[PDB]
Amino acid sequence: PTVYEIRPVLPGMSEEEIKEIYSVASYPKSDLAHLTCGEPPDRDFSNSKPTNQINFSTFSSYIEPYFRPFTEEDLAFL
Amino acid sequence: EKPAVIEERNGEIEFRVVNNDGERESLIILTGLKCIFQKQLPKMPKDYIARLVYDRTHLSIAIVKKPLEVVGGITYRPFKNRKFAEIVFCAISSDQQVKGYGAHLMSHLKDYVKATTNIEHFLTYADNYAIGYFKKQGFTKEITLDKSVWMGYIKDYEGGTIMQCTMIPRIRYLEQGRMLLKQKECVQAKIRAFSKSHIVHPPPKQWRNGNVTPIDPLSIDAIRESGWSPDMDELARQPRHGPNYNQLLHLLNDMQNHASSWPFLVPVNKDEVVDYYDIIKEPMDLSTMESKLEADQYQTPEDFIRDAKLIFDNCRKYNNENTPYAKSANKLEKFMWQQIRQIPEWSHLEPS
Amino acid sequence: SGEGGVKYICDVCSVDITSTVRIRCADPACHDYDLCVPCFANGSSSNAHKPATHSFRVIEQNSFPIFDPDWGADEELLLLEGAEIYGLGSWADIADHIGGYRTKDEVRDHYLKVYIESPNFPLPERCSPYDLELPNSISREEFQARKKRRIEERREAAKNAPPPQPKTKPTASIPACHEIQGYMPGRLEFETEYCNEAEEAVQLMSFDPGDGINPRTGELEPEMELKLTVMEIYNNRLTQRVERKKVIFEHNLLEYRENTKAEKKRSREERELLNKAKPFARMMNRHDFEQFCQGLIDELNLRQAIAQLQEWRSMRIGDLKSGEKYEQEKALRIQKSPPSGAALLVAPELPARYK
Amino acid sequence: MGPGIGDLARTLMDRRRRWIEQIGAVFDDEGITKCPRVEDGDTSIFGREIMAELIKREKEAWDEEVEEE
Repeated sequence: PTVYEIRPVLPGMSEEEIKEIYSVASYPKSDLAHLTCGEPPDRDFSNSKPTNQINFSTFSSYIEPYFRPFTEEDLAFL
Repeated sequence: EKPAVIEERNGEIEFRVVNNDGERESLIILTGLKCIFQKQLPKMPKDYIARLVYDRTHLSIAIVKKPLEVVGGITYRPFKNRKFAEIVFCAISSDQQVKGYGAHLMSHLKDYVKATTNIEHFLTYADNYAIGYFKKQGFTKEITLDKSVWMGYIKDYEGGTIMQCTMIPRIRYLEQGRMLLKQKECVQAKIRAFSKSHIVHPPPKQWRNGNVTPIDPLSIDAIRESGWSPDMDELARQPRHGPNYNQLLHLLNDMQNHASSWPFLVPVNKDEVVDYYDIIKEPMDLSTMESKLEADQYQTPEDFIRDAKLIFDNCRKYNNENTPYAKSANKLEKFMWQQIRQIPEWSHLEPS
Repeated sequence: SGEGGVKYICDVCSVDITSTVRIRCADPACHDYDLCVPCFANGSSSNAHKPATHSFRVIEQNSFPIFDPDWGADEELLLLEGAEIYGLGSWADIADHIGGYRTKDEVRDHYLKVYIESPNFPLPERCSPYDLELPNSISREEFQARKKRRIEERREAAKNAPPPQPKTKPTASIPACHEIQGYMPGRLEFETEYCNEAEEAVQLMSFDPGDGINPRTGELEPEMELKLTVMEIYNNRLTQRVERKKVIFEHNLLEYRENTKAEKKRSREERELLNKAKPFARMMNRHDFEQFCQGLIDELNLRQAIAQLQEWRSMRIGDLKSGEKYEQEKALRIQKSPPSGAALLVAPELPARYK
Repeated sequence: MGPGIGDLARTLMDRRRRWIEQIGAVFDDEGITKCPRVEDGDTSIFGREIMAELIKREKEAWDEEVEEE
């Protein structure tokens, strides 16, 4: 008697029908995926990883000069 | 229809899929799930659970009661381009666990992802005491995905056991209970269209005179048409696995369930330690014995006992007695004899 | 036993009879009195059973193809029965339940073709009981012979089969592959973030069940409006992290080896100038930053060349060739007492990009 | 674990809200916190249409300095 399958979604459909497809009576409005830094590059990471990492402290101090607050000291460089 | 089915139909419960958009309701539902997972997983830090649940890339399916009360839910991160999704948390409130919401919650999650994206495979790091629940839900401990697909993407969890599933396409899991019945009814009616067991046959003609003598089953008209043979009759009484598989399966689960066998869950890595193989000429762990058991290489119980003894000796051999490795290894040995002693059959195999 | 099935035992010889051809005593005197074919062949009677004057029933094993030439009725049911108990999807155990040494792959493939791939989706294609060709296309004895033949060879193969290799250590994902300890290129997430201590304020948070709106006033009660406000700050903390990550991806700041080597190769004066203009990269894209830095280097080198040439002309040097000769001898004299940008501009042939 | 909300917590939420709603309106422009990306297209902050005027003004200042110098 009832439908024994998952019907596909279609654009611009009514809210009640959309819940019928899911059967969960649920979905969020915004996917929030736009705030993602980006999709994973979809590569092969099975390659043997390097055996010599760099202390995270060194990297933390390496990029620190790129983020320090602006000051009148560097407003006189230009 | 289980109690979860009826309750949802009448409106007692309802499922909400919510992410950290920033609304009022979405925050309450997320926070409720956070507390539940925290209760059931005391070993992990509370900060780590808070970050994962309140993340902007995860989803969460929850069961909600009339007065905004949350009983259970699951969390996952879908990798849309890799055709698989990861399950990171799962739990239901202990007080309400008796109802049986675990089965009905998995069905909704599988149905929802299936009808919203094109994901196929699920990968998870199951808990030690949750293996039974996952197995009944179609999961398996053997992985069929390729190494490159998921390596470097999912997150390792110490103390877990990886598992995989392959959703069957073009099915609606929620109405499974009615669909399989129909396929059961379709086949059963087919069988009932041929079986002659409904025919009340007369007494065998040899015994109609009151004399009981052996009768060849292949001589009778009904039996001969049935195709009975001496070969199938003798072959039908040999179980696929060993006669003691279930009892060992009980014991295997028990020792695995025991927290004292954790160091022997997986084999040691050659890269991490080089002398482990050099010193031990017969390095063995639980996985190695189980695979050999599946191959029927263990003809007698003594092989299992010797292998179990050799595991403890190897642990004591590679690791010093003062170190916890050997002391726990000897403690686990006591636990095994506790189970074996509970078994009268193997109680006499303990040496003096 | 976890299995929910029912085990059937003969009432005379106590020989398991569930999976073979069997006979029962149909007389009302005997209830559920099953006699195995050996018993009903040898005629061993017990209780009220009389093999002489009571009519009986022959229960057959229903061994014949219906859908697939390699599968019979019994195998199909055990497949469907296994689905109910072991759960549709668990192919490892259900294959074991079905028996016959059918690895999980064959069972998995069979179900997909028989049921899932059927046009009559909820059912098979041959739902009609009237079709009875497959049963009559192969005799039962022939089909049984094949089953015994496949079984014996498979058993022989398994006994001679090589032992399975021990399970290697599970292939931990270890997302720390990237050449920076605590970075996950697969997930684009660090382990120690900008304000990793931002969760310390909401990881004990709890909410009053069923609340959210004041029944009387209709406005959020004071505790709730305070609780939500301390969640707004956390959301902003997350957004600040993302912007920091977004900047780092651009400009290729994850290449420690490549970025450093060029800094080493450069000279002292150029190094100071680049270090002085580093902060402004937050506002410009990749190309603009490259153009910005290159311009400063171009001006500095041009000043050096012009100053160098003016010194030569006061010494009465009248050709670019002799100028280099003089510099070499001067270096020897001061000692007695690849080329840089300032040395490529003063070459006999000017670079193309300066014409 | 506590009771009513303290006055300090009731008079701090509005102070935070007053600051965000009134002052924050000035900084509404989206570019105050973002780093333009190369993938977007001609997002360079050095468009010729504007660089033409900046160069002319810089040339003007140079001439004035020379005259003063």
